[PDB]
This record gives sequence, structure tokens and C-alpha cells, in this order.
Amino acid sequence: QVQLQQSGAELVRPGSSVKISCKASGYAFSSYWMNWVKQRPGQGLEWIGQIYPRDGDTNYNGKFMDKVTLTADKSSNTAYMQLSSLTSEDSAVYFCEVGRGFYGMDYWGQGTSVTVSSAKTTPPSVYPLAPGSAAQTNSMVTLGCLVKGYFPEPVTVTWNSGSLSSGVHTFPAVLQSDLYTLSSSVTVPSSPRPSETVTCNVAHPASSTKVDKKI
Amino acid sequence: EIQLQQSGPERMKPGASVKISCKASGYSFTTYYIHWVKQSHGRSLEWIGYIDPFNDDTNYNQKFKGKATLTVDKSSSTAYMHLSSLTSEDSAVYYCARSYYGSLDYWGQGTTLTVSSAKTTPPSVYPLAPGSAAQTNSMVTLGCLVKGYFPEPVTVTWNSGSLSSGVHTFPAVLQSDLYTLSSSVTVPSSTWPSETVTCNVAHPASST
Amino acid sequence: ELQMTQSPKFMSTSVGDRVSVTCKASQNVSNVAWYQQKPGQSPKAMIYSASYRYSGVPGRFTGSGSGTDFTLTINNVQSEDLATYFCQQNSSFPFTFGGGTKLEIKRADAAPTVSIFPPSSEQLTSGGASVVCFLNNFYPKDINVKWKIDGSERQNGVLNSWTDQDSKDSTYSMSSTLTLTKDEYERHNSYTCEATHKTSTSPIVKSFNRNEC
Amino acid sequence: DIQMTQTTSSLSASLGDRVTISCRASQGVNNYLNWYQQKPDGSVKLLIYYTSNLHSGAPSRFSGSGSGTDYSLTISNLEQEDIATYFCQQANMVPWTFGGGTKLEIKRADAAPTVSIFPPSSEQLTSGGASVVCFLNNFYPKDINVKWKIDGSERQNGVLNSWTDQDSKDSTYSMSSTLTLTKDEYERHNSYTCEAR
Amino acid sequence: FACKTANGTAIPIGGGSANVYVNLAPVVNVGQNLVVDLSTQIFCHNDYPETITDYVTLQRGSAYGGVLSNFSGTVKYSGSSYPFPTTSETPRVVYNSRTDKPWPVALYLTPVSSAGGVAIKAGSLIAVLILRQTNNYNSDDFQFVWNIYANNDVVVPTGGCDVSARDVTVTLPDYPGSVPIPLTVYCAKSQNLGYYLSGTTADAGNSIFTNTASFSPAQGVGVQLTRNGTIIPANNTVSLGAVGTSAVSLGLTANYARTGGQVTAGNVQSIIGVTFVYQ
Amino acid sequence: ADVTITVNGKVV
Ligand SMILES: *[C@@H]1O[C@H](CO)[C@@H](O[C@@H]2O[C@H](CO)[C@@H](O[C@H]3O[C@H](CO[C@H]4O[C@H](CO)[C@@H](O)[C@H](O)[C@@H]4O)[C@@H](O)[C@H](O[C@H]4O[C@H](CO)[C@@H](O)[C@H](O)[C@@H]4O)[C@@H]3O)[C@H](O)[C@H]2NC(C)=O)[C@H](O)[C@H]1NC(C)=O
Repeated sequence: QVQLQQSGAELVRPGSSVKISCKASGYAFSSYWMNWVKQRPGQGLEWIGQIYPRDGDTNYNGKFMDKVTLTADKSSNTAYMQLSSLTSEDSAVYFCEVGRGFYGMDYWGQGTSVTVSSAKTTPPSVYPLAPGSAAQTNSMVTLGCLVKGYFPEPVTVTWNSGSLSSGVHTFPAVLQSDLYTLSSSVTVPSSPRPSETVTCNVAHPASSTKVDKKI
Repeated sequence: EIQLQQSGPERMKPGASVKISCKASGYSFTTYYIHWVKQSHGRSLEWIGYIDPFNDDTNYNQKFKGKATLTVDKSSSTAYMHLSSLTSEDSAVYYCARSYYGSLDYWGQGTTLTVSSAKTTPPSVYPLAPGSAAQTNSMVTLGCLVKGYFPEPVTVTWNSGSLSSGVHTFPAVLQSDLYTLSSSVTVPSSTWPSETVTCNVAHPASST
Repeated sequence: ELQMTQSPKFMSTSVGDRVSVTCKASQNVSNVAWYQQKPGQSPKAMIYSASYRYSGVPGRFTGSGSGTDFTLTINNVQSEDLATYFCQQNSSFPFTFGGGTKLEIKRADAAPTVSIFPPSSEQLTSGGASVVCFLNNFYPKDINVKWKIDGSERQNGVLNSWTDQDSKDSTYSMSSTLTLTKDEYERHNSYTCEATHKTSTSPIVKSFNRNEC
Repeated sequence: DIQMTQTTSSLSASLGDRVTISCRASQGVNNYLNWYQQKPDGSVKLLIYYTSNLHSGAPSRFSGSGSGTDYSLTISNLEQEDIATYFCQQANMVPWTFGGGTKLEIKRADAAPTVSIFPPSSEQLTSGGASVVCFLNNFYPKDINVKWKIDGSERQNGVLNSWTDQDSKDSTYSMSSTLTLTKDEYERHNSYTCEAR
Repeated sequence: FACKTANGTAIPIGGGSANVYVNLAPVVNVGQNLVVDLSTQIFCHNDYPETITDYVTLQRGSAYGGVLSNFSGTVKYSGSSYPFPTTSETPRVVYNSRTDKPWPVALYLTPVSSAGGVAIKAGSLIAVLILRQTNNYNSDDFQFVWNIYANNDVVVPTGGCDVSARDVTVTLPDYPGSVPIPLTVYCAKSQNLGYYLSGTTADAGNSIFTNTASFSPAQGVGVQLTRNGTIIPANNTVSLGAVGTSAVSLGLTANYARTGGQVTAGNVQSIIGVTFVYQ
Repeated sequence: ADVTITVNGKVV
């Protein structure tokens, strides 16, 4: 079986140089071209370049030639990629791809997530949401837990310690003032506020903090 | 023992053509290859190509393809290089060499080629003397300038070779297809004006 | 270079019927390959040289075209074909990918269940002022949202997010948040959330007033 | 093709020192790397071929080693005859390509330039060919900058620079900069100065 | 990547073997003799030039086959001359287009004797050349083995000098009589050359060769050679002085010599071999 | 034997 194993996610500040790797197995590493592809979040794919490990021959995109530097290490079956003068646009997932010399088969890596930002680690700020002056006069009611100012991803949001596994929306985070923000909602048929109480749980492994809040 | 002898220096006008030879000796001429190498100013080396002097197969560097034609004269043990449509950037030194083990085994002495449109001109000798006060109270630096001559070389000596010390002659530089050169000498302050400032400039091309 | 053009960006289909995804290039090409990607996963190859399946690809995937005007088609959707598809040319450097077409489920129309919440008292204590609006379980995804303060239109400092089409219900969701400074929030009285829908051709308005809780 | 790069343009050493010059190839060459030496007069000759083999007449104090894309040349102990330029050349693919060259210097104590300046000569004034010459003699190390001045203001036109090689007795360099001036422009300015550090 | 020969023998994609029949015209030189030039004999081409580049080298293990299996020399390959048999791989040759291009290879032989030679029968193997083809596309690494066969009967010199005819036939007049022998020798550079004769002497003085007539042999007479009118004993070395590119005659003459006793009528024939040495 | 010379003759 042919597999490609990429390095872990890298968080770096602007102006630095990061060197990601894509270790290969299951085939003759030296003898096949390896492609590198970039995918910005919520966008399409883009071709960066390719290397022939045996001779070191390289081909680059004109758009990427100055920034990217491609190299390979025949001893350890590792192909290295380097990005320099990192700007905000260099935040994306990078894949390594093999398959030109194989008959009808194609392989990809799992991708390395690279996020560039001058921000630092930050605990999240959790806030409840409640309706206005009364219930919605309906069998179904909704609530929410607005989470603001945390970094870096991922934050885990649940409700009632996982008890409320249905009627829950957990919208994906967005960038705001150089910090991620998230919102969530739940719907409850038991008619709480003020009959019952609902708890939403927030966890941020990067700052190793956990929050529980009630409406 | 193994010697490769080349032709002497050449002077050409732009757009002309030059044929420089390389006579090999001391071994079997047709048993090895012959390579041509070019060295420009700045002294970087460039590979032109090879020719098999048995069946005449050739190989060219793509830079010089369409410009350089390697041919060989089997009878007289002589190789040739031919350039056509000469320009300014063709002024360099061209070496002929023999290859044995993937390496240029023996070399010729080189052939300097000058491609310019200037005529033979005499140099204009000028003196250089200090101003109101010498730069030092013990040693004074004298010099005389040579300007505008063509072609190379001039020869400069100071007081008919008496001043064999303290003299620094600088290599020539060319502006507007005319060459320039300056020389210096230093004597103790008690010897000037106790002696002469005469610099003997010679120009074999124009016999001046 | 060769700019591969894909249109439309979104494609709607039911289960069991046949879909057609088109890709048109700016110059004539020889090889065109089709790639599939599911969210959070690396792309997978389906077709190479415009008509040949890869290893393990079901027979439902066939591709046509030559020179230009290529096409990837699926005959009998199996609910595992819901993903994004790209076309790529490797004929001439640099290799260029297509824009991508997302393939989703068609269902009966639905209307949003709108809810609006006042800024949290705890956040106000710390000097934060943010207003949250919700729009749940609507179809199709086309939707617009506007904000109003004291009946006055405002179009600054609003951030929105969406959910991908739910697997169990095939409906979408939206969240719109308004961020204000403490001083600018306290000088107003009432706040309003307004939205419009593609098929619900009537505005839906939700609002709240100060000192209501 | 294959590009060959040498680490340093120039090297400093003293008699008896053991020096190293290293080439590096863009793409792997299955050995097939050669080292040439060019004397200051201009004669090239081979030293080492195929990475480890001495030529017929090369002195024994040269050696070579390497593989893959990294190679180097070693001189056990400098002599005076070993002051020259050294080139590397690959012969694994056509066209054959050459290294940039590494010149060797003799190491000596530092010094300072003896700057001098001269006015245009009487004959130059008669013909209008004004030329002020500035000399800088017997300084170390070779690198130096020269910037001219007219009436206090700088000038960056019509300047010709020329450097001698390393002296074979005192081991310092020298330089001379000539500022060509026309008659009209020479007489429309007040003073001149030759600033160089 | 496939190759073919001048007479059409071909090797398909993936490697294989073939036979090449060439006319030999060996020539002696100062440093090393020539055996065969294999330009315009072998042609190779690349099938997909727009995306793949083929790299061709002379792989290790190439050597002289047949009777020549013990001789070493050099090989001309793409700009230089490497030791033969090849104990290491040679640099690359790039094949670039569908149009057939030559695989120029030339084989030389390092001299080991004074004027020696080796007789090559027609249709006999001389060399085996292994062609190795890789590319810049995948793990392909193939061997093309070429067997070179002599298309004609020639003698390849193993020395520094050479002779006009390797077999010389001369006819005597009826006894008594004599006739000169047209045999000349030359060398690529000035060498102090000499020679001596080897044969079945029939006299105590070692100056008469036995008559070995196959049919109706006359008895009492052998064959005796004279150099400038002087009798040359069999194994006494004869000095020629310095010999250069100009052909220098041996000056040999064959005569009648009596071995003693009564002489009868019949046929006379003797076999005499000439061996050259350095002095 | 670098060269071999075949010499023929008759007696009548
Ligand atoms: C873009 O992606 C394409 C994938 O769809 C790439 O296509 C492949 O390119 C290679 C090289 O350009 C092609 O060449 C190889 O295949 C030929 C033909 O044999 C195969 O194809 C036949 C018809 O297509 C089949 O019927 C056969 O059964 C077989 O599958 C081989 O013969 C070649 O090898 C020969 O030639 C080379 C060249 O000298 C030698 O080195 C070899 O030793 C051998 O002599 C090639 O291996 C390939 O056919 C083609 N298609 C496929 C499906 O692989 C395309 O290259 C790529 N483009 C770029 C720019 O990356």
C-alpha cells in the first residue's frame, strides 16, 4: 500500500519561514514526480510545483517561484517544502500528490494546515442569550451561547454536556479583529426560561480552559 | 611533450568572421576529442563544444549554436574554430583543449580576440604633479597619464628604468573605443625636484 | 495560461437521477481529469484523460469531451456523491484546476424560524455590546439579511456565517451578529433584525427593546 | 543543464596553511568532477579528475573528495606557486559547465590607503580634456569604496575605476580613479575632493 | 525508447538483445590501435519526446568478446575516452526526438606487443556493449545488449608496428635460382625494431629450413634466406635500426640450399615465420 | 609468428 504522511499543523508569525514535510512509503520514492497543491479556505485548488527526487529537477508556478523552494531527501524518503516571507495570503492547506507513473491509481496526503497570524493564545469569552420578556408562545423555543475572542482553533461547543444531541446548530468560526468568533444555538421543547435551565459547555484546548454557562 | 599551439591574436570589425586554429602535437591527433572553451572579462569559463577528429561528429552549446563552426584538418593535425557575425561581446580568449577522462587533459595558450571599430591612434602623454603642498612631508607621489590610445598595449617606464621601485602601473580601461592608463611613482621629498619627472611611454603599434 | 472555466458554481439534484457537470477551457487540451472532495478531506481522483475511471470508482461516473467542452456526468446518485468536483489540465505548464461545482440535494421549500437576542448583561458589564440574530431551517440557501437600529438602516460592522446543507434535513441556517461600542449602543432605544428569502417573497422582521428583560 | 556554484569568490591564507575549496552541483553527477588551476599570467592546466585522481605533473600537495552533489579540493600546505584561481567542471551531461572560480590571497597585516589627488595638467587645459586622477596605494584588504565630490556635492558620472592585482612583495593592493571632465564643466565649479574609505 | 541497427535488426520497448555485423578496418596509431567505429551502425529514438527525456549510458560489464576477451583499451563516448572494459558507468547521453539518432561508440586497444596480431574469422564476436536506458518519468531501467560480429576476415594488430601482408606468397624459379620477398614493416613512431625467424631448421648450422612438400617431394634441398646477400641463421636477431612511418623493406630473399647427399627432382615448399621485437 | 611466408619451388 502506498501512503503519504505529512507533518503536523504549523502556526507561525509573519515574516518567518516554515518548512513542512511529506514522508512517503510503499513505492520507489526517487523515481516519481511529487506534486504540491495549495487550497485556501473556502476556495479552489492551486498548483504550486513539483520535484523529481532522483535528479532534483523542479518545475514551479510562475506565481509561486520566488517564495517556494522544493527539495527532497533520498535517505529518509522525505520531500520538503519551504515558504519564506510569509504573509496573510499564505494561510492554507498544503497537499502532496503522486501518481503520474502509476497505471490508474492516485494518492494524496492528508494536508498540513498552516495559519499565519501575529496574534497569541487567548481564552474564549462565553456569553448567554435569552429571549425578550416572554416565551415565543410556541411549543418550540430557541436559545444561544455567543463565544468571542479566542485563538487558535478549534473550540468545542456542546449543550448540557452532550445531552442535547438534536436541534443544535454550531456555526463555523469567522475572523474578527484578528481573533476567531463563534455562535451557536439550541432548540428545546421542554419550555425552559424560566421553567427549566439549559447549560452550554465551551472548551479551548489551546489555552486549556473550560467554560460552563447557563441561561 | 603533448603541446597544443594556437594562432596569434586577432583584430576584427563587427560583423566580420574569424578563423583561429589549434595545432596539436606529441600524440595521435585522431584518437581523442578536441574541446573549445571561452573566457570573457571577469574570467568566467564557458564551453563551446567538441569535435571528433576522426569522423567529424560535433556537439554545440545552444548559446553558440548558429555562430561557431568547429572543423578539423586531419592531414596537418590542425583544429579550427570559426565565428561569424562578430559583435562586441565576442571579445574574449578562446582555448583549445583535449579531453581524456571526462576532463580537459591538456590546454593551449589561448587566443585573444578584439572586436572593435577604432583605428590605430597615438597616446596622449600627460604629467601629474601635486598642488600647493605635498600630501606628506617626507614622500611625494608622482604620476603621468596615458589617454586615448588604440590598440593595446603601451609600455611605461620611469626615468629610463631608473625608478624600478615604488611604481604602480594600472591595467588599462577603455571608454568610447579609446583606451586609458595611468601610472604612479613615489620618491623621497629630498629627491624631487632634485631629479626628473620624465616617464618613457612606448607604443609599438604606432611606433611612438 | 489555460484558464479552465466551470459554471455554474452550485448544482442541485435529487437521489437516483442523472447529473451533468461541464468544464470548458480557453485552449485545446489533451488530458482532463476530474477530482472529488468532501469537506475536511483531501481530494480524490475519479477520471483521467476525460473518459477513463480510476481504481474503485463506480460505473456511474462517465466523462465526455475532446479538445474542449468537457463533461463529467453521474447517472444514479447514491447519496455518497454529494461533494465538490474539479477539472484539471496537466497538458501545459502550469497545471490549472477548475473552479469547482458543489452537488447538493433538492427538497421542498422551507421558511426560516427567526429569533433575535439582546446583548448579554454580563458582556455589557465588561463593556461589550453585540447583537445576535438567528435564521434556522430554510431552503433554498439563497437568503439576505439586513439590520436596523431605532428604525434606521445600518450596513456596517455586521458578520455572518452559514451551515453546510444538513445531512438529515437538507436545510440551511444562518447567523448574523452586530457589534457595537458601549457608548454607541447606549444612545439608542430599539434594535431590529430583517431578512428576505428566495421563495418567501415577504420580509421577515424581528426586533427587541431596551429594559425588556 | 547543471549549474555549479563555489562557496566563496576569494580565500585568504598563509604559507603552510591547509586550505579547502568546495564545489556544489545543482543535480547529481556520478562523480565526474574536475579541478583546474589558472595562473595569474593566464595558463590553465588540470589538477584532479574524476574527484580523486591526480594528473601527470600535479604536485602531490593537492587532493580531492566528495560524492553526490558536494565535492571539495584540499591543499595540504600553501606554497608561493599555489597562488592562482581554481575552477570546477562537471562532465556527466552535455553541455559541460564550469564553476565560478576561487582566487587565493596571501594573508598579511592590515594597512591604510595613501590617498593622493592631482589637478588637470596644462596640456589637458590647452586641449580642454580635463581629468583629475586619484591614487590609493598599498592598502589591505582589497575591498574599498570610492565616491567623488564636486563643490561639496557628490558626482556619479564619467568615473573610471582600475585596480591592480595583489603585490608580490608587499602583498597590498592599489587603485586609481579618473574623473574625466570637459573644459566648460571643469571651470564652472570651485573645488574637488576624493573621498574613499 | 527503442533502437535498431543499419541492417534492420531491432530491439523493442523494454530492452533485449541484437546482433551487429560490421566491416572491420583496423589501423595502428601511436598510442592505441583502432578496432571498430560504431557510429551510423546503431540508431536509437525516444517515443514521447514532448514529456519524457531518456538518459543513455554505457553500463559496466561491457568488454571484448570472442578471441579478443583478454585485451583492454579505451572507449570514445560522447566527448572523452574511458578505460575499457568499463568498470564504472559512463556519463549520460540525452535522446530527445522521434527521428533516429546514432549511438556513437568507438573501441580502441592498448598495444601489448611489438608487431603482433590476432586473426578474426568472419562472423565472429568481438565486443559486447550494454546500453542502459532510464528516464525522468518512472522507475524504468532497461538493458540493451549489443553483440558486435566481424563481417569480414581481418587481423587486428596488438603492437606498435605493422606489416604489409600477414601472409606472403612467393614463387621460386626452377633450381638453381632465387627471388626477392615483398615484405615491408612500419611503425607509428621511431622505434628501434628488429626481427628473427622461426622454423624447422634442417642443418647443424641452423640456416636451412626443412622441405615439407605435400606431394612428390624432392630430397636433398631445403630453403635458405639471405639479407643483402648474407645468410641469416634461424634464431639470430636481425637489427633494422630506427623505423618510422615510412615503410622500410626487410630485404629478404629466398634461395636454394643443399642439405647434403644426392639431390632428386620434385616439389619444394617451406613455411617461415617472421617475429619482430623491440631493441 | 607475426608474418608467415610460403615459398614454393621445383627441381626439374
Ligand atoms: C498528464 O497525465 C497523463 C495521465 O493521464 C499522463 O499520460 C501518460 O504520459 C506518459 C508519458 O507522457 C505516456 O507514456 C507512457 O505510456 C506509453 C504507452 O504505453 C501505454 O499507453 C498505451 C496507450 O496509451 C496503452 O495501450 C499501453 O497498454 C500502455 O498502457 C509507454 O510505451 C511509454 O513508455 C515507453 O516510452 C518511454 C519514452 O521513451 C520509455 O522511457 C519507456 O521505457 C518505454 O519505452 C510511457 O511509459 C502514457 O501513455 C500516458 N498515459 C497514461 C495513461 O499513463 C501525461 O504524461 C501527463 N502529462 C504531464 C505533462 O504530466
